[PDB]
Amino acid sequence: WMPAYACQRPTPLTHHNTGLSEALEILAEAAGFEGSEGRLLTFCRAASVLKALPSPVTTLSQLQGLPHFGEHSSRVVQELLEHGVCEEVERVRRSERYQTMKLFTQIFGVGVKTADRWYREGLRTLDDLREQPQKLTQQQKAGLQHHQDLSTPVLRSDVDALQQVVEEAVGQALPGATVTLTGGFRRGKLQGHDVDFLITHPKEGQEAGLLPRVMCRLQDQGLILYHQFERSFCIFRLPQPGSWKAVRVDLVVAPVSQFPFALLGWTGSDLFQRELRRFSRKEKGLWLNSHGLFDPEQKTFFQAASEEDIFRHLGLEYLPPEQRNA
DNA sequence: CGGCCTACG
DNA sequence: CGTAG
DNA sequence: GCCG
Ligand SMILES: [Mn+2]
Ligand SMILES: [Mn+2]
Ligand SMILES: [Mn+2]
Ligand SMILES: [Mn+2]
Ligand SMILES: [Mn+2]
Ligand SMILES: [Mn+2]
Ligand SMILES: [Mn+2]
Ligand SMILES: [Mn+2]
Ligand SMILES: [Mn+2]
Ligand code: NA
Repeated sequence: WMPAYACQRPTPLTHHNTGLSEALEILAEAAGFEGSEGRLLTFCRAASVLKALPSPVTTLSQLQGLPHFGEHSSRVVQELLEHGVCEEVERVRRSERYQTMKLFTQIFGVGVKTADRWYREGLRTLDDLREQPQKLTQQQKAGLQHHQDLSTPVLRSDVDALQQVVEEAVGQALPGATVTLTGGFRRGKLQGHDVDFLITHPKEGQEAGLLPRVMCRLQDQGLILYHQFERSFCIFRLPQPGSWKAVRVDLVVAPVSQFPFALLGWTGSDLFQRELRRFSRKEKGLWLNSHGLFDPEQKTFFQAASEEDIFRHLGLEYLPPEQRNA
């Protein structure tokens, strides 16, 4: 009917229940801030079910039988339908705790546990953090230094410019190596928090050692403001007319044997991939990550040449990236 | 009861 | 701990 | 919070 796992149904980028899903996602985020990943996941799964529906929900009746809707999520929807507002959601969004945890966790290098410690210490603003720089890692220092730019949506023109300089550096580092745009932009998003790239080479093994060489070539062109291997979480100095802006870029290398798995994982959405890995293990007895798909009884890895091969093997109807917006 | 994705830096 | 989708 |  409505399948229970998000990887079993198409979720388009544009859907029909934004008001309801956004309210449930507030509660999910707040559950995360209080350290309950289980409640976070339920609220995100409920919100995702609404994104997959073909029409607006207008009456409580339409939730009957939907997976991940129980008493709490149904009451939130009921109050939004009846009153236009959910008291619990409004109390969360106006709370000092929620607003400060959101502010701090949005910083690159800061998660819930760090944000919660700072909150318990009385810190409330970005200026509070900057005044106490000894309590910051180098990663957090970079996230705070570039926070304004990193809060500006990344546009497609930015993606295209970044893809060009990444392709130039990759080609200088290793002839024949390829760059694939992944992440939300591959799912059709028009804006993003960052740009994700996946790099490989058609000859297994030639990509060994590639990422440090790419990073050196980008840094020699003055393109790198921060970096810290096979995954590089960077901040680039992106030229703009007369100036520049900082942009988060993730660069990932995989051998071609792993490419379909890495492409699938890095294309998301986050919830889609968590649900796909859960489905794989719990329903099919196979272990999925961005490196492979492992049968733990035969002790063998599935050889995939495409994302479609992975969906088949898991017994799932193929979904293109633009239907993975769970 | 107890799981909730599964990696790398 | 942080990062990722 | 929901569900296997
Ligand atoms: Mn539609
Ligand atoms: Mn409740
Ligand atoms: Mn009422
Ligand atoms: Mn991204
Ligand atoms: Mn690896
Ligand atoms: Mn990214
Ligand atoms: Mn329990
Ligand atoms: Mn993400
Ligand atoms: Mn509980
Ligand atoms: Na963060």
